[PDB]
Amino acid sequence: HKILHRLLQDS
Amino acid sequence: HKILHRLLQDS
Amino acid sequence: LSLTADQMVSALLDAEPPILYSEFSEASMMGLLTNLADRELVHMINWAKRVPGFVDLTLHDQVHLLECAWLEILMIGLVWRSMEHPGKLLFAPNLLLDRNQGKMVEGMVEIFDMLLATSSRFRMMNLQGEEFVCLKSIILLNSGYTFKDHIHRVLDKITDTLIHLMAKAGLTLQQQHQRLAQLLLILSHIRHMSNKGMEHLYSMKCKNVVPLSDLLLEMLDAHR
Amino acid sequence: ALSLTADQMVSALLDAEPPILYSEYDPTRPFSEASMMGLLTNLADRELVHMINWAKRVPGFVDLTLHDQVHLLECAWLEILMIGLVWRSMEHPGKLLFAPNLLLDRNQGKCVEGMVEIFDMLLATSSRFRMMNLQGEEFVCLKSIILLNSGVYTFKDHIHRVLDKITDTLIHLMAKAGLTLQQQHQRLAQLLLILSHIRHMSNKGMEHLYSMKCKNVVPLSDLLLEMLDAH
Ligand SMILES: C[C@]12CC[C@@H]3c4ccc(O)cc4CC[C@H]3[C@@H]1CC[C@@H]2O
Ligand SMILES: C[C@]12CC[C@@H]3c4ccc(O)cc4CC[C@H]3[C@@H]1CC[C@@H]2O
Ligand SMILES: [Cl-]
Repeated sequence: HKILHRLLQDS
Repeated sequence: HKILHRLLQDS
Repeated sequence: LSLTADQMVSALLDAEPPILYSEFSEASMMGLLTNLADRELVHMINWAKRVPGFVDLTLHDQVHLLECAWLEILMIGLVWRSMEHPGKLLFAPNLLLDRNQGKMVEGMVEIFDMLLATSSRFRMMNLQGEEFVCLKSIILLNSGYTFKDHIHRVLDKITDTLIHLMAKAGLTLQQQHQRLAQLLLILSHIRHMSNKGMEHLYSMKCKNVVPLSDLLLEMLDAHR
Repeated sequence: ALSLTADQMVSALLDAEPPILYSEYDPTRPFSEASMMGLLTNLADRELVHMINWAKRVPGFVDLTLHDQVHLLECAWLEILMIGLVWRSMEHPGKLLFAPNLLLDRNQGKCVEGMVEIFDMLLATSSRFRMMNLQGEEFVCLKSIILLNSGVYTFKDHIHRVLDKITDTLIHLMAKAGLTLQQQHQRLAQLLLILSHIRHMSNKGMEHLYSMKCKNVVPLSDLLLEMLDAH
């Protein structure tokens, strides 16, 4: 999945 | 003139 | 301007263009659609002259607004015509197209989806004809920050007329403001579809397979 | 959530604002098409990272599925950068303040093929905000509307209620600025009509960036590459 999908998950 | 330009007047 | 909200509505209702008829391959369908679009542009030019305020603009500004808005206006018209036909676009009464015929042309089915999505949205909101003609006038006057106090004051008037309509339909103040926002947010999606449509239409001309008429070529040169 | 007052809604949005970032602009040398496109996209890329955090703080956004979050950001990201830019350029007549150390007039925009048109549109939107005297509270509402609205009719009722709440919040701000009831709906319409012009600029800016990429003018980050692709 997309780079963004992952980035959206960190804090 | 642009075509449009004259359709706009046209009596 | 001087007229009442209701006189504003009768004027727009009466200036409405008629619905036109049509007469597949990627060529035969682009033929039909651009033929229809061409014949409708002629009526739109006369409709625009009946949008109150518009005939007091220089012939330069009139040219410009029409060039900016023409596909947006065709699109909202089409969406409106298609409201009571879920899943279909009523380009003409004898040209009712489902989503899958959209696949008949490369690049199209995504524009088709955006149009069905909009139609559905109107259906949902249960958009009235009176609201429709206001939205359509707003598109004309608004879509050409491109190059006018007078224009912005006609725009206020149409906002007033819209609110007026919602007030008469018995909506609370809060609901009026919320419905007004909803309707105007849809115009930015219509602007978006028009942008996409201008590209696709351009990429058809360039291939030079379908033949576009002169009025139609001029519009598509104005977007450079 | 759906139960915030207008006052708390404004408070959250102001709270969530991203920082103004600096560019790596090097004033030792004149601009070229590549170096200027380089500065702008390096800036956009870093801004996008803060945008992702800001979005997660917009009421109702983190309630969406990850896929819908991705979709909304993919639809809205350039609109959001653009209105951010127009906001900070407001008290800078005829100039675009991309960063506090990157203040550009339209003549400098000339050094990138096809940039100056988009410059001209950005400058016109900025003047328009200045003439309306757009307030900060109104600006952060608009920016939230863009995020929630721009991808919504493109694949929902949840999003529509939050959008309605921002509308109420907008009306509330105007009411307490003392605008009459007519002025409230007129101003609400004017602000939202500008969003249509911001969508248009976004569409123009996206094609321009695509062409810069197709011509190998600058290297694009992987995030920026994937944003472009979504389009
Ligand atoms: C311009 C296109 C052909 C003409 C189409 C049309 C044709 C007639 C009409 O009444 C409305 C529309 C809107 C969508 C338009 C299409 C979008 C892409 C296609 O190129
Ligand atoms: C996307 C472009 C580069 C990045 C630009 C940018 C870069 C950073 C920023 O904060 C805002 C903007 C808005 C305009 C954008 C430009 C419009 C066309 C150009 O390709
Ligand atoms: Cl940084």
